[PDB]
Amino acid sequence: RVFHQPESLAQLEEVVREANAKKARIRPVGSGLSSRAGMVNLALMDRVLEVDKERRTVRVEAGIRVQQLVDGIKEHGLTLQNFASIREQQIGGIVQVGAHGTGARLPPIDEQVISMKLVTPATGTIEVSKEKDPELFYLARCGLGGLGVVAEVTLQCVDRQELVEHTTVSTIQEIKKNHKKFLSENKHVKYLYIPYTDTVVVVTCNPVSKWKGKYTADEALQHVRQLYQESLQKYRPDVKSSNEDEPDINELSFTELRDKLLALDPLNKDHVIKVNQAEAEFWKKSEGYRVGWSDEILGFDCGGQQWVSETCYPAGTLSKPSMKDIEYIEELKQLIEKEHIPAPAPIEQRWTARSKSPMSPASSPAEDDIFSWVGIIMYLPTGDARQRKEITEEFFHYRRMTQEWLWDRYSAYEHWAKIEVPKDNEELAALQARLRKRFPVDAYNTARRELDPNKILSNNKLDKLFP
Repeated sequence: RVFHQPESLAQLEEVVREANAKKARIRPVGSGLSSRAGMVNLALMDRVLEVDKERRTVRVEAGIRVQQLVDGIKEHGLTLQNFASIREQQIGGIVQVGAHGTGARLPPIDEQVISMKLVTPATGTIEVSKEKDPELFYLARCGLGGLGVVAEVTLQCVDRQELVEHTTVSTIQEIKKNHKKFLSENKHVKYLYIPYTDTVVVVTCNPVSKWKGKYTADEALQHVRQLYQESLQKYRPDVKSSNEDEPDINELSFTELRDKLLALDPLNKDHVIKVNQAEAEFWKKSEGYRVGWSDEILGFDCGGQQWVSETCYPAGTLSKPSMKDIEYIEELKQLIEKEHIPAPAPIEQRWTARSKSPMSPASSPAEDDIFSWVGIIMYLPTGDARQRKEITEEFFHYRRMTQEWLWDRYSAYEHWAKIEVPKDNEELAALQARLRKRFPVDAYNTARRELDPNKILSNNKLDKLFP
């Protein structure tokens, strides 16, 4: 068991060079897709190197966390273009898996990278950009951590702006009439779908005007707090001798209440339907506006454990949306109800512009191509490993239904951070051929063999995805 924690680029280079001579194996921690290999952690390479206010760019070591980056460039009037799930991830790993936010004209995070430093086992450290080995630059931007350890990145930033977040409820039929307007006139937009109900939550975010500038929160949580009591008295009849066998349920957020509610019987579709109908009623009483800075409006703060499958599929152009992003959801909600899947809320739908990284699920040679990202979810309660196993079993069946009935039809490919390798060799061979028809696997494996001949930077997952 060897552990490495280099504090600088020079120490990381020494680690990789030392492991290449001994032909040993190293495993970067948070640098790509998730043993005898030595662990190399980049958490100490976390400093902002350069901040160009005039070009609105920042150069950072790749081990820095998103929140640390935002707080660093905040003093210079700059912020990040988009934010993915969790500000707790290192920037190098976020880019290497092609993470994304939402916004039909905003591209994924890997497209925000102007250049980077690649520490390769064979050729040392190389600097790549659109003018320095651009073929390798675009391949390695969303390189899944296989072409080398990303040590530094230069990011294109934008001005720090206050944003207005608007939350409304609607329906699929009303959304289909305003979809083209919704995607084109809003900087950020996402739809939150609630299985077994017709309620759709629409969230938009736009910069505040530098000129211009219903139900109480307790009123909206009332029916959720009492449905929990009716469930806490129905499923566990030997509990709730008072409200004192559990901390005060008031001052719990809706997200924490939903987690408590589902945990009482998460695999019963009848109970999940009741929870989802309570959620739809909560959002109906939660329309309104919020104002914050882009990082605190688009960032996510302390959720929980959950299974998520997110896929990326083309949705046409802003000038001519194919409307297949909505039709995918219509068929998905149909499958859930046909198969009685106990699917909780929300099914999250987001959009991005294209990426020029060929390994990105949103890659396209057409600059105006837009992509829809849809995530299905099931929540995992902390506690009994037995119930966590049965929820996991139900989730992989839930995921497999979308995979076998939807993905090939909509040209959908899974987010690299969420991709799961199948155990059956029949499904595994099909996945390898499918990825080979969408991404340049041959060019990818060729660069891997050249930059790492001794296979020091190799995962079981990468070797299974791209044989």
